Amino acid sequence: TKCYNHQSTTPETTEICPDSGYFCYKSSWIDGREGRIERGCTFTCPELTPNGKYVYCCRRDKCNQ
Amino acid sequence: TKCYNHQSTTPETTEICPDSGYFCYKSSWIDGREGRIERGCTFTCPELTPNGKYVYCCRRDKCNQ
Repeated sequence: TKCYNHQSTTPETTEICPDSGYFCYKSSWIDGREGRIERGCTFTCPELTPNGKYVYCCRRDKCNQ
Repeated sequence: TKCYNHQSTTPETTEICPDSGYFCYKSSWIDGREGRIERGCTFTCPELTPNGKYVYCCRRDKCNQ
């Protein structure tokens, strides 16, 4: 799998995941008042933290824009 | 928190979540060849299993259509 891995609204980048068990994720949260997004490869979908807005985990190449 | 809780393509239904540590999810997976969707309230974001297409966890009312 290939996934986006750029943070927030930084310029788009991709990474090729380490193995076939990986999928993509996109996680958005508020830190104090500041919205941020993390993107990348993972083999496990992250928990939605108390200040998290959403977590999206998806299997298909570049699904996590 | 009010989340959709209808399965797959059934008529929309909602539920009001029990406690404050609750958010909504939508989970899409394949059972054999058949696509299925589960929606509802949760306090933990579901794992994306090998047969899953995506998991989406979100906080806003009706965010998980």
